[PDB]
Amino acid sequence: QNYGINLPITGSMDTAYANSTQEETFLTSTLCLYYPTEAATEINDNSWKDTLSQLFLTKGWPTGSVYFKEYTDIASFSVDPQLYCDYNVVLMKYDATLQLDMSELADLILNEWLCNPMDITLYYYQQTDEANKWISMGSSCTIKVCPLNTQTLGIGCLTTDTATFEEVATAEKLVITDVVDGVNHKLDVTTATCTIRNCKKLGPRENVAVIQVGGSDVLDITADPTTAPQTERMMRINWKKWWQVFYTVVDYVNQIIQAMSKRSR
Amino acid sequence: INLPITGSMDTAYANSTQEETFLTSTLCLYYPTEAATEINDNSWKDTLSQLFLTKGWPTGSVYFKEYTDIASFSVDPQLYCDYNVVLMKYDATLQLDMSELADLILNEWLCNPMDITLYYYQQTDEANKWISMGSSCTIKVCPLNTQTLGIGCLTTDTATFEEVATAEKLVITDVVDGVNHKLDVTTATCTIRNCKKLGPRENVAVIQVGGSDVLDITADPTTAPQTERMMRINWKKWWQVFYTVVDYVNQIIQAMSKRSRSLNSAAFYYRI
Amino acid sequence: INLPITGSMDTAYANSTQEETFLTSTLCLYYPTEAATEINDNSWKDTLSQLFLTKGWPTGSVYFKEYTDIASFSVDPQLYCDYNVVLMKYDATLQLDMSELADLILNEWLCNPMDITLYYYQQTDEANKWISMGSSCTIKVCPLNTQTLGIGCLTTDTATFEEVATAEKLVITDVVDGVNHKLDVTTATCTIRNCKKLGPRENVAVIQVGGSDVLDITADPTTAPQTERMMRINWKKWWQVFYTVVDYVNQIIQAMSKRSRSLNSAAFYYRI
Amino acid sequence: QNYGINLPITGSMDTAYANSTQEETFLTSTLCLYYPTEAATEINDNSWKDTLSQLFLTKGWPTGSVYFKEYTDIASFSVDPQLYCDYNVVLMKYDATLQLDMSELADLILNEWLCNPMDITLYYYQQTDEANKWISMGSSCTIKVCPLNTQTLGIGCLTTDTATFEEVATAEKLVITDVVDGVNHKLDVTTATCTIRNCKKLGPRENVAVIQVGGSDVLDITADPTTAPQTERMMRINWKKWWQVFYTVVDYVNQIIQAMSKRSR
Amino acid sequence: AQANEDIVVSKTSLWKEMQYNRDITIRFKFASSIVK
Amino acid sequence: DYWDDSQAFRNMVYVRSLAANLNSVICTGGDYSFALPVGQWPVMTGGAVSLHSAGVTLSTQFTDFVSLNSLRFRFRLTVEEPSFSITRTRVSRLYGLPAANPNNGKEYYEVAGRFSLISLVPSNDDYQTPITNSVTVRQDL
Ligand SMILES: *[C@@H]1O[C@H](CO)[C@@H](O)[C@H](O)[C@H]1NC(C)=O
Ligand SMILES: *[C@@H]1O[C@H](CO)[C@@H](O)[C@H](O)[C@H]1NC(C)=O
Ligand SMILES: *[C@@H]1O[C@H](CO)[C@@H](O)[C@H](O)[C@H]1NC(C)=O
Ligand SMILES: *[C@@H]1O[C@H](CO)[C@@H](O)[C@H](O)[C@H]1NC(C)=O
Ligand SMILES: [Ca+2]
Ligand SMILES: [Ca+2]
Ligand SMILES: [Ca+2]
Ligand SMILES: [Ca+2]
Ligand SMILES: [Ca+2]
Ligand SMILES: [Ca+2]
Ligand SMILES: [Ca+2]
Ligand SMILES: [Ca+2]
Ligand SMILES: [Ca+2]
Ligand SMILES: [Ca+2]
Ligand SMILES: [Ca+2]
Ligand SMILES: [Ca+2]
Repeated sequence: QNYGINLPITGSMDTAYANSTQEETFLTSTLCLYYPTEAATEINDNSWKDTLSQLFLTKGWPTGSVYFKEYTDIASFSVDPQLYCDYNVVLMKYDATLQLDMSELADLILNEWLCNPMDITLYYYQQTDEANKWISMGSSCTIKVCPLNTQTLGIGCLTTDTATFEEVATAEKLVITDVVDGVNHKLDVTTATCTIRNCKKLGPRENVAVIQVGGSDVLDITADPTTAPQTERMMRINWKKWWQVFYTVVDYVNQIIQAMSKRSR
Repeated sequence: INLPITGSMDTAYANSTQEETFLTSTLCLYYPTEAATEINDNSWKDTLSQLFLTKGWPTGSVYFKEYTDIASFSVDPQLYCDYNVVLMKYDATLQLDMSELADLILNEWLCNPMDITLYYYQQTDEANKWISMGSSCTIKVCPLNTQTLGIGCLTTDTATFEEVATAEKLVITDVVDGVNHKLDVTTATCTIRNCKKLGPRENVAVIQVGGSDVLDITADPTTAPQTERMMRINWKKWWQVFYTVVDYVNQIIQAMSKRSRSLNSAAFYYRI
Repeated sequence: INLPITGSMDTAYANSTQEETFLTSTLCLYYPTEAATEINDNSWKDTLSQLFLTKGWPTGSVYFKEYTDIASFSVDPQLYCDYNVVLMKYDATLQLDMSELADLILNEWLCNPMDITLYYYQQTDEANKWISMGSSCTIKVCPLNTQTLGIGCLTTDTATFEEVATAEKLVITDVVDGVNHKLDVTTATCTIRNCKKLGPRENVAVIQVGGSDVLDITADPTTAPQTERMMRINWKKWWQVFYTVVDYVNQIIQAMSKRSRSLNSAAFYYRI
Repeated sequence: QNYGINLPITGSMDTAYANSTQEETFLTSTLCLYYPTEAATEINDNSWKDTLSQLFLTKGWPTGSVYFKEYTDIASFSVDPQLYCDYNVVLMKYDATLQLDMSELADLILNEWLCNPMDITLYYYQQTDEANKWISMGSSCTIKVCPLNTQTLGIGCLTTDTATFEEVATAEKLVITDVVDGVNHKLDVTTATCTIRNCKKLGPRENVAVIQVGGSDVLDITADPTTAPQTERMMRINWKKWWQVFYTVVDYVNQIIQAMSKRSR
Repeated sequence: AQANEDIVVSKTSLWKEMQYNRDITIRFKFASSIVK
Repeated sequence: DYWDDSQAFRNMVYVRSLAANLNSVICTGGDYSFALPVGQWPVMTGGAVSLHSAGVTLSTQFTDFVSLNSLRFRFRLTVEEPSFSITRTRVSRLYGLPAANPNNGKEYYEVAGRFSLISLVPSNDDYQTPITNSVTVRQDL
């Protein structure tokens, strides 16, 4: 029961595999699907949630373990996405005009961020490593950055004239900013409408799973443009209706929950 | 970790982790509006940062977060830092409120939601409580009998319910454990959560700026303890308060200790 | 009994006497009229009885006794039960009054009467005090020298005396021990008695419903203790107070212990 | 010095008979007579207390040890008797219309009761053993009781209609009620004027002594109609005056206080 | 406990004592007879 | 008398441990215009009375369509301030409710409640007790 420490664990290769924890995790866990308003609109029914719960019942998930939480738009969900469940699925519609927004959403929910506050007006910040970014949430973020030199003066910008600053975000609801690591920056942000936090990336969040309902794999989680990965819980589907998508999620939930693992934190 | 730890009493005392925990940690103050009002200065935050710089905390590590009032802070607090200090003004007309705030932030709560319409709940042990947050929470309860009817109250006539709160922003409620209660809440304006009190939160530090020690964290009347991170000051200004905090910040953070449970920006964990 | 007792440390820890003392004992609350008023219900006593029933206390063992004022209760408090709880509000203007009440009910006193006109009395030890009860007591005292004359007063002029009470329903008077005092008391409305403080009464439990700890049971200004059956709550309502007392009655009774001396209904023994 | 504990005390039979405690128990103890107003009326003197005390002086009781406490009538004294002295004597007149009153008074003072409170409106009580009784005091008590059956219904009475109840007391200042042991009784009482208490009779009170001034022995202390005892501190006298009675009490105070023993409690 | 519970306090082979605890909305109405 | 299509009233013929928590309401009478042939038109207007919860029992609702083994809620009356008076007449200021227009142009009187009972139901949840009717009573009438 020692908390706050990390010790070695030993084992062997002779001991035998235990029984399937499936059919018991389903009974002592919670599942939460995040669907878009388009789905309910196309379906046009008021008992589809009870229907899907009755179907999940055949898979073992009991009645009040499955939850459905609507979200009108990818951006409205990006604005402070609060995933508080023991298993989260997120159905995400593809739109070539939203690639970066719904990749920042992936980089936000799939991964686990240690976020500290920021006071732009007093301090001038820098990034320390390739995991410390600046993530900004709100209704309309308009971020501008001035890199500075050793002598606390700007580079291609003037520390007073805000119009000289360089723009990286304009009218965005969720931004994830990566800048050069080792130079102090000065920021101009719409603090009234957006709060920005200095956030270090950690080991992933194995509790959530994204499902791109439409187009090809585009999600570039990794900022460094060399990896371009595709994790086990970044899935894809092709769609012409939504009842088929939900029936597929149901019929292959076990695969999804084998792809997802409960959090360490 | 289920495993054990071992050690020895012959090993040597390592150097001071102070002057490094400062660097690799963040500090955050929670001051009332009254402070900045009495001060009437626009650079006091940078001033205090430059002062902390002597104590070792670097420039971009200290933070200040205003809160207009104790109750407006009690409404869904969000402590997201590595070392939190709170400065709390004393008022006998707010004693239970600024004790509930203490009970909420000093401790670490595991909260589930509550559906009053469809369900009737009960407290299992002396660590389960009901914490309710919002702009105006009016909470009434009718205890129930073995056959799901009322005891000194009518299960429908809400006037016959028993009033435990009247237009309160943060309410912490403990009822007789072992019986089912039917609740009435201003659900439009307040959310109520069934929360269990786990081990304490060693990341925060309350500082009562005025009157004698009154905070009774433990809802039981017998203990009435005084933890190490529940400090008191006597005051006539606020610049002296802040200079005292800056001068004795080492003792404060030696009385505090970083968390072990998880990374979380709210004042309570959620487990559905 | 004068004989000695003997025992061991190998002998085993017997079962919990709780859940049988509850059946074979009585519990009695002393609540203010303010609580009945704020509640405005005519069945809360039966409610609390049915609640206690889950904690084990049977129906006919729980009792409630309304007292309108701390002073009205201080006028000859009559505790006749096996476990007494008292809910005591906090008022700075009544600090010494609700401290004397504690000093009187928490501790056990052995009282002789006093005949002011015929005799002149003194105190011998640091526990021989003069406790005066009534509806309006106004006490004055003249110390006397070795040769039965006055010191700063005259034996005849009741205006030269030194006033220590001004229309107080209960007073506990400690004067210098070793000198004889001539008293003047409103005997028509008050009775004064020379009492000796014995060991404590472990049958009663005071609960200060409001502000900070103020009760100084001991008259000497050096101890300022805080015993175990002396609690403190912070409150905004009364149903929360009662639910708390109920949920934590077992801690209260574990903090209390049935008496040893004798059966008595008054707060003090009489031996003439 | 162990309190609250009961331990075995040893002894022998060759030890010698220690000296007399009389003539010292008098000096270190107080005596208190309880005489009726009739006696002072017949006397018609304002110095008879001082006279009796000066007489007591010869028997060894000093001035400030003897006390006299007047009562107007047997029932007015029955209302909350406060016998607080080291030795108590109670002179008691005989009247056939008050036999039960002056038996209840004796039963109350001669014996040491352990009294717990009662709340009629809420609770329905029962007597467990042959020593549990209900003693009610006050200026005018009027008590009615309904036995109840296994299912909380009445027996020759209706739980609601108070008139159906059975009247055991009718405007009495002191009543000692014993009912059948084992059946829950619902009560109605004039709580505005009387207080009722569930009292268990413990061992006797050896500190008091009743002296019946007139008629034959009548006091049936024991509720059980089988014992009909007569203790050592239950005295009797024949009178045609009161000065003779007081002279007799004085002249034989030593035997009285040999029949009386200081309390245990 | 739910506001619309249904519990079993005894169950033999064919019969069973079922407990019910439920909320209801009694919407009633008078009706008058007028004979002239 | 009250009845529902719920599981509690499906085969209810036996009931014990019966009890209920009902809230009190206020029944107010309306305005009935006595349509005289000629002359003035007196109107019986007013009347208020508060219905308070009371004991509960069983009953049977008989009708020309359905027969229901139903739950009988009682109500007692406490006279209220609004009195009923026949206008243009020598009668007024008498408490009670009039039996001409009690509803006061309302569709119904609503009151919420809770009930708790224990009934005998066959273990198999498929049994059905006759509800509907086809009545031919009072053929002499
Ligand atoms: C483990 O699985 C096997 C195969 O189904 C089963 O027989 C066994 O009972 C399981 N273990 C336990 C402890 O039930
Ligand atoms: C700890 O402090 C001592 C005394 O200043 C110093 O000599 C030593 O090097 C320090 N430890 C390390 C690891 O530097
Ligand atoms: C004492 O407690 C133990 C543990 O609960 C129990 O098994 C035992 O029966 C108890 N004995 C008595 C005499 O109460
Ligand atoms: C006890 O009585 C005898 C005879 O009167 C006497 O001699 C003796 O001194 C007495 N005891 C004491 C302790 O005085
Ligand atoms: Ca974006
Ligand atoms: Ca530029
Ligand atoms: Ca970067
Ligand atoms: Ca509050
Ligand atoms: Ca109530
Ligand atoms: Ca509790
Ligand atoms: Ca006083
Ligand atoms: Ca003087
Ligand atoms: Ca003294
Ligand atoms: Ca009598
Ligand atoms: Ca009868
Ligand atoms: Ca008896």
